[PDB]
Amino acid sequence: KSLGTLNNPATVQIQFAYDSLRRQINRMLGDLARAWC
Amino acid sequence: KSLGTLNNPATVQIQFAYDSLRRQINRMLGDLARAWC
Amino acid sequence: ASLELYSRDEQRASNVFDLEGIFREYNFQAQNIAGLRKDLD
Repeated sequence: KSLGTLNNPATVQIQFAYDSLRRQINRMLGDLARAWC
Repeated sequence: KSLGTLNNPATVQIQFAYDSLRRQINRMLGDLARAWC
Repeated sequence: ASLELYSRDEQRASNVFDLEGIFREYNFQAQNIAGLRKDLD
């Protein structure tokens, strides 16, 4: 038996771009919420 | 005749990442504009 | 999600000339002929 590797080396890099941009936006929202408080 | 399919299965997923992130940011801007009003 | 258009098997099966079929049968025929030509006991 074997694991079915797919020849798509782009899925991992697309996930990083979404994950990286998500982390920074959520931090900006937290900083803005504190100032409004 | 036939349609010229390109072996690039990554273009569709890149478009979703941009489209998904665009929808949420535009909704946050609308919520912030109401509060400022 | 992970998707792909053409798998490895699809690209392998898109060839008209089957090298494995051609050579395996050719060697089998020659080996059988060499048996009758020589002492096949």
